[PDB]
Amino acid sequence: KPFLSAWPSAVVPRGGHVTLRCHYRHRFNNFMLYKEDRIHIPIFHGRIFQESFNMSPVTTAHAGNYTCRGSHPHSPTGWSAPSNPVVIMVTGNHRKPSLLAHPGPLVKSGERVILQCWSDIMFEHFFLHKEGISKDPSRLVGQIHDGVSKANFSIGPMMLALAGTYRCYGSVTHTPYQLSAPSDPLDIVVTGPYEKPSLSAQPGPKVQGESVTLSCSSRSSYDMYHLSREGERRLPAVRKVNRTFQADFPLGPGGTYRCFGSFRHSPYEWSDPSDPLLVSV
Amino acid sequence: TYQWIIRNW
Amino acid sequence: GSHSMRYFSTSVSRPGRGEPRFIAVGYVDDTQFVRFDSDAASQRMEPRAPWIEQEGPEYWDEETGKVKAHSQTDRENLRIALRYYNQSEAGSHTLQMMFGCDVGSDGRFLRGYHQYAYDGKDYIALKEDLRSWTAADMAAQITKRKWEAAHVAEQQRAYLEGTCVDGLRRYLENGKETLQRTDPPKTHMTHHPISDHEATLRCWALGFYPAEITLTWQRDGEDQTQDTELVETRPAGDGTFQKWAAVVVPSGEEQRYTCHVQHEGLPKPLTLRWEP
Amino acid sequence: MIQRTPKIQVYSRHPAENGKSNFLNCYVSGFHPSDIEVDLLKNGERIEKVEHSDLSFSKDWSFYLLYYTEFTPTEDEYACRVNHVTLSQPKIVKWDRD
Ligand SMILES: *[C@@H]1O[C@H](CO)[C@@H](O)[C@H](O)[C@H]1NC(C)=O
Ligand SMILES: *[C@@H]1O[C@H](CO)[C@@H](O)[C@H](O)[C@H]1NC(C)=O
Repeated sequence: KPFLSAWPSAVVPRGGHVTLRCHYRHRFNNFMLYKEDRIHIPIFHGRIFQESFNMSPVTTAHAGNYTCRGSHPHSPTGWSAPSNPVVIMVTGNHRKPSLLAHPGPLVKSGERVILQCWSDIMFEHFFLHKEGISKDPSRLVGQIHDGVSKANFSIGPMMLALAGTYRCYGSVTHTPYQLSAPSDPLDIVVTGPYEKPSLSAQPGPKVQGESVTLSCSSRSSYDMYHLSREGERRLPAVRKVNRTFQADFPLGPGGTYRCFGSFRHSPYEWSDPSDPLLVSV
Repeated sequence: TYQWIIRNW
Repeated sequence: GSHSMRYFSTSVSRPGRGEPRFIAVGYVDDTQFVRFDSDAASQRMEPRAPWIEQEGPEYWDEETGKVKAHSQTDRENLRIALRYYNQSEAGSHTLQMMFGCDVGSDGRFLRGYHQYAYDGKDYIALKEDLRSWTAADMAAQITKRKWEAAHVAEQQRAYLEGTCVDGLRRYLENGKETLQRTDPPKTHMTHHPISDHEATLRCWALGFYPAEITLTWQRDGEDQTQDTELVETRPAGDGTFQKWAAVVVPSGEEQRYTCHVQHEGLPKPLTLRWEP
Repeated sequence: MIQRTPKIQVYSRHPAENGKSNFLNCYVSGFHPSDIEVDLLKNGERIEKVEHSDLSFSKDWSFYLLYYTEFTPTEDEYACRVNHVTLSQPKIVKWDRD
């Protein structure tokens, strides 16, 4: 059975580029392409693609559910079984929906979060896609209530594979593979179980047009610190003389603050939160 | 008896 | 005597040729007893030895859940490795893990393991004290910091001292007639002449279990440590193993040479001498 | 990336005797990475229905596999064909009943 794949991604903007490859008999050999609704009717009047089909610029005509068959000369039919299916979804065909996380984007390891996609546009389906993932976007039917259509995607139990940058999309009836422009991205972070750091303030949590800097430090070797106000900031950690690793976030000229440690090359997983600290103005 | 392998690199 | 349980897993990315593949296998001593293969149709841990086949359904549900969890963790670790080593997403890479434990004759814990390789090279390993980690390069040094910040060695220590040893002891009893057996080698010698002045003496050992064995050649007493062609011990396919050792001898001197066979199945080690 | 070419051993499960049912084994070991193509050949032709063990590896992380099939030997030349990334051409090892 040939292995079909889209590169770099099956979710692709109109005007972008995507390559369909058909790997069969240790070769990306000669192959023909088929779409759903065409079944055993080869697309492009039976074009026998040679190496890999570069669709560029991508148009809405490239959207579809594709399978390939590869050349098999010493065979009865001369060709191979149909490959696995690859769904090319073309984005940028409607105005973007909105994406928000309930209760919020910071998710304790093992827990759950709802990513709600919604729009004033009446989308029949919504898709949720984590950036850089080859998995099929998750698909749900749009529910209609009070001038908006929406869909609640349940994410969890939370872990590193589910953290990252998410976008959601809408599509309308009869063109399901033609997706909207992506929603504004939402970063979903898994917190724990790394050891929570400590939060402190300079000169202190009591200020009245005065400036304050909040220090987040730890014995664990965090490379990054993240300061969160209940009502988002990022800074590299510096090796201090206790061998501790600190970062100083200047705030001034209040709020309840927590901070989280983070490691190099791992931007979506943070420590347990520090204990809350209240800056009172 | 398998081990729970849950911590990523 | 002493015994061991090992789980070995291999994770392979193969962009454009297949989805990432995860294969795990469980052994007691030299005897495989389970497998899981992410590409196979069952998506279950499967028995690969008769004596585990009578484990109840809850065992297979529990083991399947854990090995699938491992599959997901190491397939994410492939992605992480690309970032740590600044490698491109087009290449194929290999991520291997081994964990398990040894027990002595008394069934008490002797050693535990929990270690990883990336592209055929040591990556990170749990130390003998089961409390600290050996990181083999700067990328694994990141993992070490994370794992220290998470205190994860505690969970490894708890598994190795309790669950792993408890399972090994249980399996040793389940498969006693096959795991605690000791099949001796059947031996013989072949002779082949190289020239008018040399010949090859090959000492053969077949049908033995476990796979541990010593074949050695001596000439008048001093063993030919660096003149003996040794072949890696190979599986016969029925649960026994085979090995041979050969030495090159001046024709007419075959009587000076003796092959020595040491194996736990032998009451007394064998001293074999070729004769026409 | 480290790369290790496979050692190859072609042999019979039991002492070969003409007319007697047996198993032909090709054991590949010490190789890395794990993708390998192994064929048992009979008079140069590929034998079907060949089974193989589950991928495993040794203490040095190098992989090993056993390929095997049922066969009745005859006065018919058997071999093993191994392809690997470390080999530009396939390696053929004949079975020697000697
Ligand atoms: C794509 O086509 C396959 C049949 O080839 C079908 O099973 C699959 O559900 C289709 N996917 C979608 C999203 O239509
Ligand atoms: C979707 O999730 C939101 C936030 O948790 C909730 O208020 C709403 O009732 C959910 N909608 C449906 C249809 O379940």
